[PDB]
Amino acid sequence: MGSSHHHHHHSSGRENLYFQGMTDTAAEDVRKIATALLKTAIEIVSEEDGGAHNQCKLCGASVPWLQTGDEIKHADDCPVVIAKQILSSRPKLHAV
Amino acid sequence: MGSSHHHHHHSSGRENLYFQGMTDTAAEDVRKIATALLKTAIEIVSEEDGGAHNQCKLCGASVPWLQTGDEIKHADDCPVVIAKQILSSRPKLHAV
Repeated sequence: MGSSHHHHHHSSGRENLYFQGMTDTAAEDVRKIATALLKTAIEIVSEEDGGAHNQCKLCGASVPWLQTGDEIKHADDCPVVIAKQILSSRPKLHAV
Repeated sequence: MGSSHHHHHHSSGRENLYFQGMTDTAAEDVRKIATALLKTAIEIVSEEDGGAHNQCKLCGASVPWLQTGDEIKHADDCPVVIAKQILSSRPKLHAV
């Protein structure tokens, strides 16, 4: 029993909602593509003088490239930011 | 004598669920992310053994630099497949 202790979908079915079941399974795939943002989508745009700027290709992230970079600042007018918040919220298991 | 004057599509009352406006906007919000993460995360690779190629970040989609955009295959192992499914949501490509 148990099954899900280190698996990415045992099998499941299809033809129900947009994200397979979506009532539960939606979060897994959504955060996966959202993580791709940090994977390679985020990078520095080159300067004209001789340097760069730390910017998301929209507004999902932006800050002086040599400033922290850990909690990179977000402009919430961009749909890229919601993705960050989704994966930060995550499915919560409340137990003591 | 006349037809419409005010936009009654002003109804702003989406449920406060997991995926923000999870009822119909659920598909919208995620598609926003999928659309942005695709368009702004494509690197054009210049090859000395070939030429300039249009290749998406995770290699999940590749198209001639002439850019057709619509007709592009899918790397089945790459999470690009689900991203496409989300941002498209339209009956296209059977891909056997």
